[PDB]
Amino acid sequence: KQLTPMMKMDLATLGPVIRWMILMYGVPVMYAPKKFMKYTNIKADVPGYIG
Amino acid sequence: TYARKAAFVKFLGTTREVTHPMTLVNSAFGNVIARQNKDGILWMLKQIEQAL
Amino acid sequence: PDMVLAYSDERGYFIFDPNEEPPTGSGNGETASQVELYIDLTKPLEGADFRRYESPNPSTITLP
Amino acid sequence: NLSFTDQHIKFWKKIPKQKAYSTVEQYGQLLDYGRSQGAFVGEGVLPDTNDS
Amino acid sequence: ALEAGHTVNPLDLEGGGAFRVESLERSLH
Repeated sequence: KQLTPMMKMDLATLGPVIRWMILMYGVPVMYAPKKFMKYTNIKADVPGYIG
Repeated sequence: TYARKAAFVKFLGTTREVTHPMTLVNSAFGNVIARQNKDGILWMLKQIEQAL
Repeated sequence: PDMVLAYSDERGYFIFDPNEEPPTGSGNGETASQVELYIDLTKPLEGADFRRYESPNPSTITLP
Repeated sequence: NLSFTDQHIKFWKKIPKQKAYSTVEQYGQLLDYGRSQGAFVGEGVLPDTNDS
Repeated sequence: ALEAGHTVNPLDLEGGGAFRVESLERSLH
């Protein structure tokens, strides 16, 4: 849910420096928490052992 | 049985700065403000991806 | 009625609509967008490869 | 011909070619887009600065 | 004779190396 997309808003000049910032507002919402799942403690060693 | 839930909006941001003499000297790689903006956008994208 | 709820900005323009949103963000002198546009105008052809135009090398074609 | 011909030369044909203009050539690299320092600030709060 | 050399530091350029401009690629990798 996006309140606003990613955008830049320029800051005030308080010296010989140019400043600006980039902002984004939002939140992810999952309506059904029981229609997802996770695997934990998986072992994977692609650069394996030779010898 | 029925329920009513609520979600709260959160905020993300970063700041980029360029000094005045950096804007005056002859710099390769093109414009500097655009480069800094692209770097900030990519950093924000990575942060959003990991926060998800 | 009479123009009681009327105001003007720093540049002399008047707004007679109490429900119209006035423009803002004019207090940041030397805005970053202005600096970027200034750089684009006053320094064109920046980051271009002109080394080929001062080369005394007779061979200008690259071959294996 | 009891020796090799030009058909046995492979890596020389495949590598891309560029033109040099001096005995020393320089190039620039981009390593990172900024340090990892968190991206959440709050309502009406100035975010921290970053650099590449 | 006049040689170009392989010196990077500008303050140490001598002989024919003082005639060399820098060759910088305009693309950021």
